[PDB]
Amino acid sequence: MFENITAAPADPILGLADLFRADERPGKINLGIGVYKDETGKTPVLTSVKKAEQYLLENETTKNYLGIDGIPEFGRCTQELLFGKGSALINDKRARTAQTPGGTGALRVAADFLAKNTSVKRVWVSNPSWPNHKSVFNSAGLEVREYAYYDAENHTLDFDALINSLNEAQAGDVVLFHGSCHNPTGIDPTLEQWQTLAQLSVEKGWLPLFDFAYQGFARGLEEDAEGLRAFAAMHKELIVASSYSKNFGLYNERVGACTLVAADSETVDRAFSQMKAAIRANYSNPPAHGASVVATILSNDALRAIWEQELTDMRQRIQRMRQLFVNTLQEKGANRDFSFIIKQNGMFSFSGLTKEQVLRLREEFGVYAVASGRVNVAGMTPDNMAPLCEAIVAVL
Amino acid sequence: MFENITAAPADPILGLADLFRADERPGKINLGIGVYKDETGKTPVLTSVKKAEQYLLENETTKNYLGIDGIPEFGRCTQELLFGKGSALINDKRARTAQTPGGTGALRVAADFLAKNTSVKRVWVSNPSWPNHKSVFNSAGLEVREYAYYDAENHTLDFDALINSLNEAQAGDVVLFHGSCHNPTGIDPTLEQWQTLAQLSVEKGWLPLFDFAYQGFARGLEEDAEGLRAFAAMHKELIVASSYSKNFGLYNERVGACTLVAADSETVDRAFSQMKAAIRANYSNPPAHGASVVATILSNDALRAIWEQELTDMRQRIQRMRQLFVNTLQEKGANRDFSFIIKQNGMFSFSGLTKEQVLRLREEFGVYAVASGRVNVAGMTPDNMAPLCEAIVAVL
Ligand SMILES: *Cc1c(COP(=O)(O)O)cnc(C)c1O
Ligand SMILES: *Cc1c(COP(=O)(O)O)cnc(C)c1O
Repeated sequence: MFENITAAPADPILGLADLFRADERPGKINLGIGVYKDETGKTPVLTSVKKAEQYLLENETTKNYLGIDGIPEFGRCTQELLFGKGSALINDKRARTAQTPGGTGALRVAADFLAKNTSVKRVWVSNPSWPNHKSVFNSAGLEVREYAYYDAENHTLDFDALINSLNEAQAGDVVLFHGSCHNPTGIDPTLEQWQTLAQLSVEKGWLPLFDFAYQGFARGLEEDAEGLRAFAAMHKELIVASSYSKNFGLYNERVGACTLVAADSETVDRAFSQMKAAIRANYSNPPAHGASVVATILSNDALRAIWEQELTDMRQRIQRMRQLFVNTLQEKGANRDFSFIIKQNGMFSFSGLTKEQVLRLREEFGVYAVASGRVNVAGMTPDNMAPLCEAIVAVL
Repeated sequence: MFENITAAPADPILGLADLFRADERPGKINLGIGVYKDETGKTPVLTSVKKAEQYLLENETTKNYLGIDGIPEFGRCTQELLFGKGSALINDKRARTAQTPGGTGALRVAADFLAKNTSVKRVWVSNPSWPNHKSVFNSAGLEVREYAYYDAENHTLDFDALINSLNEAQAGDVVLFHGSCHNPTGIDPTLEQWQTLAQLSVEKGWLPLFDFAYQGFARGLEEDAEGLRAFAAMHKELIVASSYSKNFGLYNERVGACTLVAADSETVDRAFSQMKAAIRANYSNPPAHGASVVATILSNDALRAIWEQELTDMRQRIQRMRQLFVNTLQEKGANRDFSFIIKQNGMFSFSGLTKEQVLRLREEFGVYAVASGRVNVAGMTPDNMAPLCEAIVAVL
C-alpha cells in the first residue's frame, strides 16, 4: 500500500542544513539556520531555564496528565504577556488560552478548530512569509491566499500595495499578521499602520490571526505587542499563536500557546470547548516540561529578571551584528547601500542577493544562505564577520 | 464568527474527574482514572526517570530543534523494544520510526499520513475500544467501523464473531489491533489467535495498525509483543503506534513513537518522507524532554535494570489487586462469579455492572467508575479494597 507513495519534496531550510553538515571548506558559514547563536557560535540553554529546571527536578512529584489546555499559570502569564496586566480582555474573562506544542502546534490547532467549527475557507498570509504557514493551513483543508507586503525595490513595507491586495478579502476571511519581527523580511508595520490595519479589519469583517514568534526581539516585550494590542482593543474576536522557542531558547521542548478571544465569557468558553476537542483528537494533551519551565520563570521575580536580561542580551547581540554588518561591507568594497539591514528587526532580513548570487556564495566561498537571499543575522560573529562580507562583496 | 459555535460534548472519563474533585463523602474512591497509582494512591515519578533527568540537567548544552523524526537513539530502542534485537525487519532497514507527542500523537500522525498518501477510507477498531480512537480517525477524514470483540455473556473474546465481522472488511482497509492489555476489556488474543488473525490479514489484504500503549503490563516486555511480532513476520507492511506514558509514568511529557514498516528500505524511506511532511504541518518537531529520558534509560544497563524492576512492580501490583478484588467479593457477599477479573490484563476490565449500577455506586456509596462499568484496577489499594467491594455487593 506504500509502493505508490511519492517522495516528499525537500524543505531547503530544513533541507539546507545537510550540505552544511557535509561541506569541508574551513571558512564554512551557516546563515540559513532558524535558531539564535551567541558570539561563540552556539545555541546555549539560558541560565534562567537551567535554574527553573533544577527547581522542577526537585519539586516535581508526579508526571501525570496536564489538562487538555495545559498549565493554568502558563496560560495566565501568556495572556498577560500578550495583552498586558490590567487588560480589559483579561478582566472581562474574554480570553481562554491553550498550552500547545510549539508555535507551530498552536497554528495547526487554530487551523483545525477554524476548519471544522466556522465557515472559514480562506487565510491570507503576507507575501514572503514563513514557508510552513501555508502547509499548516492546507493540511486543515483551508485555502491560503497572499497579500502584498515587501517592496523589492525599496526594501520597505509597501503599505498601499498591501491594502490594495486586502480588498479582495471578503468578510469571514482570516488574515494573518506577524506581531513583530516579520519572519522573512524583518519589516514591521509602524504603530500608525497597525492602527490603520486594525480599523480596516473592523469595517471589512476580517478575523485576525496573529503569529507571535519573537516576542522581545524587535524593541521589547511590551512594545513588540502594541500592534496586537491595537487590534485587541477594537476587535471583539481574534486569535493569537505564540511561541517560546526563540525568546526562551526552548526550541525542542515545544512551548507555545494558542490564545482565543471572543466577545464575552460565555462565548470564548463555548468556542474554547471545540478547540479543546481539536487538541484532543490531535495530541490529547501538551508536554509539561518546557511549559513548566516558562510558568516558573515568569512567576518568579528573581528568575524573571534574569531571563529579561538574557532576552535583552540576545536582542542586543543581533542589533550589534546588523550594524556591524552594514559597516564592514562599507569598508570591504560594497557596491550597494545595505543601510536597510539596520532597523529591520529580528534575526532575519533579505540580503537582496539574487538566487544565483546565493549559489555562488555557497559553492565557491562556502557561505550558506536560503535561496531567497534570507540571512540569519544571529549567525554572524565579529570573528566570521570579515570573511563573510568579503565573500559577499566578491559577488556584488 | 464564534457566536454560532456549539458546546463540545463532555468526555465522561475526562469529564468524570470533576465530580470526583467535587464530591465530599470521606470514603470517596476513583476507579475511572486512566493512570497508574501505587499502594498509597499516588502516581509517582519513577526513580529511573528521576535519575535520567538529573543526567540531562547536567549534560544538556542546548535545547535546539530535534530532527522532525526526533532522537535517533529513541527510534532505535523503540524498534528493538517492539520487534526485537536481531529482527529481520531492523536488519533489513525495513522500519523507520518517528518520535511523536504521545501514543495519541502517533495515531493522528499515522492518520494524517494514511489519509493523504494512500487510498485508505476506512479503519476498523475493536468494539469496545479506547473512545478517543474514533475521534482521531474522523478528524483525519477517515471512516471508522467496528468489528466484534467482547462476549457480554462469557466475559471473553468472541473469536468467531470477531472474524465474522472482519469479512466485511475489504482489501486496502486498515484494521486496528491493541498489542496487549485491550484498553477497555483487558481481554487479549492468545498467541494462536494472533497467528490466525495474522494469516487472515495476509490473505484478505488488510493493513494492520497496532496500538501499543501498555507494553510490559500483561506478562512482560517481550511476551507482550509476540502478537505484533507474529504479524511483522508475514506482513510486508504494517504500522505501529506506541506510547511510553503508562510504562515509564511519563504521562504529561508526551512520549510515544509512530513506527512505519514497508517491503524494503527504498520504500519505507519514500513513504517515511511523506510521514515527515505530515508531522511537519502538525507540530513541526517533537518535545525532547520525555523522549531524552527514555533513550537514556533504555541505553544504560544500570538505569534500564532499575526501570524494568519498576515496571515489574507496577505490573505486579495490578496482579495483586485483581486477585484481591475477586477474593474480597467472595468474602463480603458477592452474588456473581467475578473470577473473570483474574487473567484479564492491564489496569482495566469491565466489572459487568449495569450503567444504573454504576450510577448508584457513585451516588450513594461514592465509588467512581466509567458508565461502561469499566474500572481501573490500579486505583484499588488493600486499604480501600474493603469499602469498595462492600459498596459493590450492595448493588449486586
Ligand atoms: C519559529 C516560528 C514558528 C514555529 O514555532 P515553533 O515554536 O518552533 O513551532 C511559527 N511561526 C513563526 C513565524 C516562526 O518564526
Ligand atoms: C493511553 C492510550 C493512548 C494515548 O496515549 P498517550 O500516550 O497519552 O497519548 C493511546 N492508545 C491507547 C490504547 C491508550 O490506552
